[PDB]
Amino acid sequence: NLYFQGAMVNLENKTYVIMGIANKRSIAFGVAKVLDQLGAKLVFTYRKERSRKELEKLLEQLNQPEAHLYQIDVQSDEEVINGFEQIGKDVGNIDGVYHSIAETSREGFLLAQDISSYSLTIVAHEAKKLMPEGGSIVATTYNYNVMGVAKASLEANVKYLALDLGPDNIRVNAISAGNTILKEIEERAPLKRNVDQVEVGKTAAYLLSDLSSGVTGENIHVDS
Amino acid sequence: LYFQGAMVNLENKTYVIMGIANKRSIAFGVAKVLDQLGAKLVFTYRKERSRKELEKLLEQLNQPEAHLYQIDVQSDEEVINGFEQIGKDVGNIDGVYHSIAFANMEDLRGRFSETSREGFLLAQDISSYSLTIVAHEAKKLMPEGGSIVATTYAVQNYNVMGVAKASLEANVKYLALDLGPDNIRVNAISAGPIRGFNTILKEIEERAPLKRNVDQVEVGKTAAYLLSDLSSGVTGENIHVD
Amino acid sequence: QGAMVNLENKTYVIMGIANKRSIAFGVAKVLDQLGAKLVFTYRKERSRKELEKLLEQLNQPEAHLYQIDVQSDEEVINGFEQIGKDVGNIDGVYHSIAFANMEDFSETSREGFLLAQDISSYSLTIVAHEAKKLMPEGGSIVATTYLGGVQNYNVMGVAKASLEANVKYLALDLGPDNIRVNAISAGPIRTGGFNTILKEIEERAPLKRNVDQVEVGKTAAYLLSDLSSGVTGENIHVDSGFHAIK
Amino acid sequence: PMSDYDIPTTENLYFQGAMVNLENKTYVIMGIANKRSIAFGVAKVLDQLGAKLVFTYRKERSRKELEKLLEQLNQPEAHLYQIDVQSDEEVINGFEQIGKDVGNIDGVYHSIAFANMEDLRGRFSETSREGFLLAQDISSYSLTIVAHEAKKLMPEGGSIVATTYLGGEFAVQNYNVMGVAKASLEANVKYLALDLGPDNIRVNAISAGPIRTLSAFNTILKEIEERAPLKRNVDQVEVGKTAAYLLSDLSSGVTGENIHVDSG
Repeated sequence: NLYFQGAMVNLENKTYVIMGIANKRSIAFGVAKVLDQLGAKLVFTYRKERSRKELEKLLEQLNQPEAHLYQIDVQSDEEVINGFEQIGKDVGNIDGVYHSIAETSREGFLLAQDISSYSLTIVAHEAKKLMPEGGSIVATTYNYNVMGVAKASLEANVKYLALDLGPDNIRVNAISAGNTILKEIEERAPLKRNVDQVEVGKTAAYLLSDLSSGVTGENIHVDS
Repeated sequence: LYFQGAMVNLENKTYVIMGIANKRSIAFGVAKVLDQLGAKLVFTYRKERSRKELEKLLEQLNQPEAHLYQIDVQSDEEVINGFEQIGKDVGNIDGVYHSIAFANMEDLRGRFSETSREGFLLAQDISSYSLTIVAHEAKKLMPEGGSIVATTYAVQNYNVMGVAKASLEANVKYLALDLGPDNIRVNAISAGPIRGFNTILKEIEERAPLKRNVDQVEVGKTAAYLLSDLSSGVTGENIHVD
Repeated sequence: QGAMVNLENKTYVIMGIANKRSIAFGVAKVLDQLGAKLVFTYRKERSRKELEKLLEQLNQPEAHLYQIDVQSDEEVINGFEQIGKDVGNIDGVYHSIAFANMEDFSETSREGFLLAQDISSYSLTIVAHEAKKLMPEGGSIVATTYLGGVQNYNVMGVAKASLEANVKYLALDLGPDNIRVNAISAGPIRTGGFNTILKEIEERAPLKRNVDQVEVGKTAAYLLSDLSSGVTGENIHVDSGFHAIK
Repeated sequence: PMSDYDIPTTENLYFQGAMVNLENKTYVIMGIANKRSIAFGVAKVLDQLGAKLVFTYRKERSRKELEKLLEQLNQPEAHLYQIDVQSDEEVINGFEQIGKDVGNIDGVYHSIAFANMEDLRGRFSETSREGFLLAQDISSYSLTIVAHEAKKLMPEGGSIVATTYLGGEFAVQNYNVMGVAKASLEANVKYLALDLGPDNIRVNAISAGPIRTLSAFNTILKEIEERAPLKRNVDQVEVGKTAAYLLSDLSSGVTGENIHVDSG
């Protein structure tokens, strides 16, 4: 009865925005390579206009007919609003967004909440508009530590964004990537980052596709 | 590691699927999904009734050779020998989808009181310990490693099954721990919620009331992700679908 | 290991009184009756006068009032320094923000998001850094959140998650200094369709009712006192068990 | 900008309020074996706060011990019942007799036992069905049977506390199965809280000991070897103090909770 083998994931006629690639070693770059091989149409954002020349180079290792590169510093509203606006005109609606997340002072603390947590709120608020039929949003992470408070804040934000956007048929999820010193020592190996990239890419493919339908508000831990 | 996508399916993989009792069984959504992805499937069952329903359900699948094994998970003998025999017939496997038919838990429940010792231990036996002994015997068939997936699925006063479930979820995380050095991932799937006139109008349209929705295919898809190499860096996790 | 357990000869700074219905006022009555010396903070002159009327129902032989806006690094540092000079070392701080002050800038706005982070979570951090200085022999810091019930985006829900994480990291940080940090999650307090969910939580919660300010005060007394000397980094739900129905 | 003025005191309180007072309360205390028992610390504490105390024991050696420890408490009346929780009839009869002797109680304190067995010596995936289910029966079901009988003595409501002490008994290769029995207990606490809430019976747990957590690893061996001095001594009193909070009106509105009592 069945004459052909089915594919678990296939992203042809799907468009995704991939944010926060800096270099060949970025976790998002491995997500790109994976989504590219699944035949997705990819759009890329970058913070500093001083690194557009690098993304262009990276995009060569990719099978992408036309290159869509946008400068968006997400700390700036106008760049996130305008940025996503352009995307809407250039490539139409999208299917999802991959977002790569980057006693102490008040400013130190609120800045980490801005950079590591609210960034997901504003991305989601603007990208919402290019997802009239539903879509999927993935966020990835890789005296006391405000970094730990910032991450806890984001995890919570994934949860509430999920309930919030659930009615719009928009799923929001997160990936957590990464004598316990032995493990930090390992993570230092080129081979190891390489392995991290493909594994997060594979897991993001699951979350960004219909393969993970019915899955929202979740935080999947990707390790080794 | 080299992804090489496009070729992303379960051709050449073999899984043991437990917990099918009929067309509506959630484990049947899993079976259909894996079947369409190219996997070879081995099925377990406790009751004859369930074996005949399986023989019928295989009609709608694309398994050349049918593989049905009677295993009552409450019997060590039947788990050990069942799995031994699976290895003889089919060789090494890639994973197990662990589940208990919804029928088993409702009949062997109206027997004991929610509060009874016997009731409590029986829920713990079938719902949690079954996974431990299943993993221990299936492990013998996954020498290069593999993937095990356990699913999670009427209260009067005391919800004894709620406790069996929590027990199972912890069982999963500790198996994940114990089995990592053997390259065997262990994960769970649960029903998801967290992890006025228009409602009435919605009901009027369905010609029916709206209740607990768990979609068999949505479970099969997540199961396939968890049983596949897609999820290579994922263990001791609990994924909520709904 | 002695007979009496009460708050005699203990001194606590209480934050978060706006009016007679503030959870913090419930805490104050409880602590007062147990014998503690209370120092009160406020920001607005409104809440300064209000505290003056409310102190007249307690048994403080003295009103200790300090103006401390938690949004100001200067006021927190100087305020706690004055307290130190006026009253000496303290045994703890009750930290909360009055529900009244939460007076509804856009839910999804960057400012909105960060103001909640600033008010609900960071205020604990700086309060703890300055109060630490008055607790050289250790002490107890309690942080309370209130389910203040909601268009689409639960921005305060994020802020709460932040506070809770903050409690735990402070408890880890301040532990060697012998200073305990804990949180209280107060259920809804009856204090018309907005809050017809006091009826939902009620009938659904295990204890089949709502809690009140005084019940929160009882748990705060426990956390501030030596009865909980081995307890830090916790989060106690004073909510008729509603938390458990998940 | 501050204020520091006098308020008249003529209408103030004349006495010292007590945070916890247990004078008209009766508690059943389970789990005392010797002077080092966590439950003996709870006893000391509840006694010093005026509670009427009843004690259950399993072994005879513990009965002798209880008679010796009672002379350190201020209980005009001794009341000792043999109750083995592994037995339905013993739990049912025991609380029956307690009811006949002292009438209604205000709560129960239950030390959670963890049985040592053969399965503790091996890997978790090798755990026998019997070993697994024994851990479940002892460490988790125990709380169900006790709540079931004790609630018969709490018509107007009460408070139930279960305590797990993570000490040397956990320094085994197969702490995993104890982990699973513990996880089962935490959930039992919550589902009992749900079940008994409508009866105004609160159910809570305390976790204590030199081991921080069993979550998912012989870091556990080091936590044991590196115990603080007098670790069980401080825990005895600090658990007792927390138990007093949970067993009394001081913790009203609080149910389904697990409070971690760790002085580190």
